[PDB]
Amino acid sequence: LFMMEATLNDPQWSRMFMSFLKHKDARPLRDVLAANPNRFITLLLMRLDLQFQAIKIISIIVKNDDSWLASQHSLVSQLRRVWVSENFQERHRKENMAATNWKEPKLLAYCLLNYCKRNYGDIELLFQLLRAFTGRFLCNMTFLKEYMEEEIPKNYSIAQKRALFFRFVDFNDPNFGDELKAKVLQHILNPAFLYSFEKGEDNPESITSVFITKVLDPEKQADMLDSLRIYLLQYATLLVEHAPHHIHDNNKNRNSKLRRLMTFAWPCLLSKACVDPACKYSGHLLLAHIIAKFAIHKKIVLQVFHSLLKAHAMEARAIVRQAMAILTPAVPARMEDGHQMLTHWTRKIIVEEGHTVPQLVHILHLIVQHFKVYYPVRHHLVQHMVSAMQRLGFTPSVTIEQRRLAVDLSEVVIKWELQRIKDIDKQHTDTVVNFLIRVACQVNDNTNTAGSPGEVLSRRCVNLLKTALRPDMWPKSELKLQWFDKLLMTVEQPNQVNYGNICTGLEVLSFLLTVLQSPAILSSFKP
Amino acid sequence: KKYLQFVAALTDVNTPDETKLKMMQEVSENFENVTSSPQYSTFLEHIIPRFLTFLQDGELQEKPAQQLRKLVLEIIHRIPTNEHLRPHTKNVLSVMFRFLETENEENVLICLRIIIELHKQFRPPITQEIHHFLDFVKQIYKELPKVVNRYFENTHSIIPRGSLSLKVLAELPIIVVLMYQLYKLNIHNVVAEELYADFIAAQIKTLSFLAYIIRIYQELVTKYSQQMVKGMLQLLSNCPAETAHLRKELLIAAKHILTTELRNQFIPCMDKLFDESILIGSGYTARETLRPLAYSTLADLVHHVRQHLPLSDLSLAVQLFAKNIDDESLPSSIQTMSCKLLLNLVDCIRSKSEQESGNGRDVLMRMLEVFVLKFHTIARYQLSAIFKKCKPQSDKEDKQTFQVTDCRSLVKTLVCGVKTITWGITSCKQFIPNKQLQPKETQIYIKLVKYAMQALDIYQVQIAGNGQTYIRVANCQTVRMKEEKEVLEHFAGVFTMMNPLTFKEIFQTTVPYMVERISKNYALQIVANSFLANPTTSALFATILVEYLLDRLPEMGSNVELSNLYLKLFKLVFGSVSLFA
Repeated sequence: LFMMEATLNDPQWSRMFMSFLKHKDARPLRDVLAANPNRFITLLLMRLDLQFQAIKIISIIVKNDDSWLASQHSLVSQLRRVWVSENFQERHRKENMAATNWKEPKLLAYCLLNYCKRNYGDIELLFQLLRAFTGRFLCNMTFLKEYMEEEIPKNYSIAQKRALFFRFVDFNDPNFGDELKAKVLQHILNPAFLYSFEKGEDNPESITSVFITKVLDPEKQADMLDSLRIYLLQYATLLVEHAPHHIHDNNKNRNSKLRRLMTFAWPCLLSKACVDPACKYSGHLLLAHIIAKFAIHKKIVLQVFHSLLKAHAMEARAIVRQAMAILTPAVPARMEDGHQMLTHWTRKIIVEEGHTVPQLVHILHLIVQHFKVYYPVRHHLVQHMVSAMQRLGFTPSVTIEQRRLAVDLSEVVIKWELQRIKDIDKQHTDTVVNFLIRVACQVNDNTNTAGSPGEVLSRRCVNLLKTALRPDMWPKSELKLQWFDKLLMTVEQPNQVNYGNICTGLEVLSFLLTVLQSPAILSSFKP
Repeated sequence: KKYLQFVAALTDVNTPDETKLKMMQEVSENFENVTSSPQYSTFLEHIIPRFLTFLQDGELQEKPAQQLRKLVLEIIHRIPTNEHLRPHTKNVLSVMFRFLETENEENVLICLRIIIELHKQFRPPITQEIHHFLDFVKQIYKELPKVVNRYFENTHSIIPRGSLSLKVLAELPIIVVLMYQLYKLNIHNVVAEELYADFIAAQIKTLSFLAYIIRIYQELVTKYSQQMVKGMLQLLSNCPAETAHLRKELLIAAKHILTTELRNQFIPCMDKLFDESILIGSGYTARETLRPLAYSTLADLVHHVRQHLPLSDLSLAVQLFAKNIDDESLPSSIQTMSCKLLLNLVDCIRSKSEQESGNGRDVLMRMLEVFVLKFHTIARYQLSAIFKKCKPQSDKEDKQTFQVTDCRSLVKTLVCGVKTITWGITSCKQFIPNKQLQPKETQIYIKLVKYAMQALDIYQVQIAGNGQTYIRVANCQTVRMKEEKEVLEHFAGVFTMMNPLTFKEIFQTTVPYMVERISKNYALQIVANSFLANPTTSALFATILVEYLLDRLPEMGSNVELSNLYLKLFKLVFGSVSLFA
C-alpha cells in the first residue's frame, strides 16, 4: 500500500511509511522488503524523488538489519552507481540553497560503508572518498572519516597488507577511467598509511613497486600534480621513517641518484620552480629524513641545510622547523671532520645577511634557540646573536615575535653559561645581562595598565635574571642607574605611573640582594 | 689597520675577478669588527669615491659586474651613519633611473633598498631628486599598459620595489600634493592582461600596485574610477593560486579596503556579489590555509552590507556558509563567527520576508537544521574529546584549555542563534500569529532539544590552578559563576515562545530524557524552573511533568539519586502552582 509510486511520492505517506519501518516492531515489514531487493533497482534511476525515497528506505533497512549486505550485490551495483555518478554530484551541488532531499548523501554514504565493511571491495572503499575530504560535506564527513581513521587501521590489513596495497596501486587503471587527479587519487593515500603506521611499528615487494611505478613526476607528466605531490612526499617520508628501514630501503634505493626518491625530490626543491611552499618544503623534509638515516652523499647535506636556511622567508615555519628537528642532529654527527666547516658556513650565511631581513633573522634565531644542546661548542658565534638581540629589543615590538624571541634567546645564553660553568665574551655577556635588565622592565609597559596578558613573560624574565646571577657571571654586571631613574622617576609625572615601576622595584630588590652578597655596590647607589 | 689594508688594495682592472671579492671580505671583516670615532667618517669619505669609480665602469649576466653590484650591496648594508649620506644619495639616484623595466639584474632592487634605508634620516633638501624619481614613477606607471601589450605569446620585480619604496617614502615626510598625482596614476593603472611565469610576475606587480593603492583606507580621495577597482578585483580572481604569501598579502590589502563604509556599499552591486566564498577568495587547488582570514573578511563585509541584499544573494550566501560551518578542519573560532553572522542575518531575512512573497521560511528552517546538526555534532564529539582526558580526583594542555573555552563559547553562540531563529520562523509566512508548527519542524525541534540538552553539558569541566582540566561534581547547588545560567535560560526561552500545543507534544515526547539528563546533569534543573516561571507555558509543562512522575513514583524507593531528583521536581511544581495558582 505504501510502495505505490503515487503514494510513495507523496511526502505524507512516505514519512508515515518511514516512521513505521523505523519502529522496533517493524521486523516483518522489513523482511518483505529484504526479500525483494530488485524493487529498489526500478527506483534508483519529472520523477527523480523515487531515487531519494529508495535510498532512504535502504538506509533504514541496513540500520535495522546490519547483516543484509552480502545479499544485495545487485542493489549496490546501482547504489554505488548513483554515488559515483557525476549527475548526482552536479544535481546535489549546483543548487542547494533550500533544496529538499538534503540528507540523501549522508544515508547513501552510510549504507555504502555498511556494505563495504562486511566485504572488502577496494574500488568501492576508495570511491567512498568522493565525500570523505572532497566533494560535498554536510554531516557526511565524520561518520566515514572516523571509521577510516580508527576502524580501518585496526583489523583491515591484518593478513594482506601487501596485497591490499598492490590493489590500491592497481586502482590507477579503474581510477583514471573516472578520476584522474588528486581529488580522489590523493585522498587514497590516507586510508592506507593509517594502517601502514599502526603496523609500521613484511611487505618488501610493495617498497620496490612504489618507487618504479610512481617514477619521478609520475607518468612523466608534472602538470597534473597539484596536491598529490605533497601527500606522496609525506608517504615517502613516513616510509623511510618507520615501516621499511635500511634493511628494506637500501635494496632499491641504491639507485637514489637515478629516478628513485632522491631525484624525485632534489630537482624540484633545488630549482626556483614549484613556487608552492608546501611541496617544496615537504621535499626538503623528505631529503632531511633520507639523510638522517642513510644516503651519506658528497656533502649534499650542507646544500640542503643552506637551501632550507635561506628559503624559510615568510610562512615556512612548521615544515622547516620539522626538517631542522629531523636534520639538525644528523649533519654534525655525520660531519665530525667538518664541525668547524659547517659552523663556519653557518657564520657565513649569517654575516651575508647584511640586509637583516627581519623575518629571516627571527626564523634563524628561533632555529638556533630550539637546539640549545648543539651549539655549546661554538661560543665564538654568540657575539652575532647577542648583537642581534640587542637591536631586536630596541625596536617597537608591538608584535609578539621580536622581544619574546629576544628574551628567550637571552635564556639560551643563560643555559649555555650554566652548562659551561657546570660542565665566554665578558663585555657581551655584561651587555646581555644589562639588556635582560632593561627588556624585563620595558615589556611591562608594552601591555596596558591592567586587564591584559604580558605580565607572565615579564615575571619569567625576572626569574631568568634572578637565576643568571647565581653563576659566577654576576660580578661584572653593570647597574642601569639611568634607566631605573628615568622609569621610576616617572612617578614624579602623575601620567603613566603603571605597575612598570613595581617590576622596577622588584629588580631593584634583586640588585639589593646582589649588593647584600657584594657590598661594593654601595658606591653605585648614588643615582 | 683596516684603513691602510683597504687603501693598499686599490685595484681598478688589473685583477677584476677575485681582488674585488677579497676586498669585499676585508670590508665585511671591517664591518663585523668595531670601529672607533677617529676611524668612522674618513672610511666612508674614502669609500664614496671608490664606489663612484667602481660604478662608472661596467653598467642573465654573470660577469664581474655581479660582484661589483654585490660590493655595492655590502656598502649599503654598512648603514654606518648619516653625515656621509649626501653623495651616496646622488650616486644611488643616478644609477636608479637607467635601464629599468627591462631584462636588468638586481642592481635596481638593492638601489631601492638603499633608497628606503636612506630617507629614514629625514633629509629636506633631497626632495628634488626623489621628486624626479616620482616623475619616473609617473612614467613607468603610464607605460605599464604598453609593456604588457607589447609582450604577447608570440625581471618584472622592479614595480613592487618601487611601489613599496614610494609608500615608505610618502608615509614619513610632510604631507604634500604629490600623493594626488599618485592617485591620478592609480586611474591609469594597468588592468588588462616560463613566459607565463613572467605574466604571473606582471600580475603580482599589479598586486603590489594595489597594495600601494591601500591608501583608499586613509584620507579621503576623489574616487571616480570604480571601473578600475572592479577590473583589479577581477584580476585578483585571475591571480595565481600557487603563491600563498602573495595571495595572503592580497587578501589583507582587500580586507583593509573593505574596512571603510564608503567602499562597502559599492561591493554588493558588483557581479551580484556572487564572488563570495566560492573558490575565488582562496586558492583554487594549491593551498587553503589562509582560509580563516578570507572567511573573516567576507563575514565582516556581508555583515556591514546585509541591509541591501535580495533573496538570491542571501540564499546563496547561506548556502556557501553552512558548508564551512561544519568543516572540522577550521578552528572553532571561525565556527562561532559564522554562527554569529547567521543569527544576525536571520533578523534581516525575517524583516525582508515582507517582500517578494517571503520565501524566507524555507531558508530559515534549512539553517535551523544545520544549527541543530552542529549542536548534535558538538555534543557527540567535543564532549567525548574532553572526557577522554579528564583527571579524576585531581604545553598541549594550555591549548586544550583554550579549545575548551572556545567550545564553551560555541555552545552559547549556538543557543543564542537557535533562539533568534525560533523567533524568526514564528514571525514570517497571509501570516497568522502563533501558527501551529508543522510535523517536520516539530520533530526537528524535538531532536533540537534532545541534542542541545547534551551540548549544554560542556559547563561541567573546570580549569585548575596548575593547568590540568577537572570534571565537576554531579550536584553542588552553586551559581556556576553565572556563565551558563543565562545560557540555559535562553535555551528555555527558545521554547517558551512557541505555540502552546506544540510545546505540549515536544515535551510530552522529551520529558523522560529531560529528567534523565537532569539526574545526570543537575545544572539543567533551571530549564524546568524557567519553563514553570514563564506564563502561557508553565501549566502545560507542569501537567506533563506530573503526569510523567506519577507513573515513576515507585522508582523513588530503589535509589536515592532519582528520588531526590523527583523531590526537587515536585518542589518546583508546587512553587509554580503557588506562582500560577
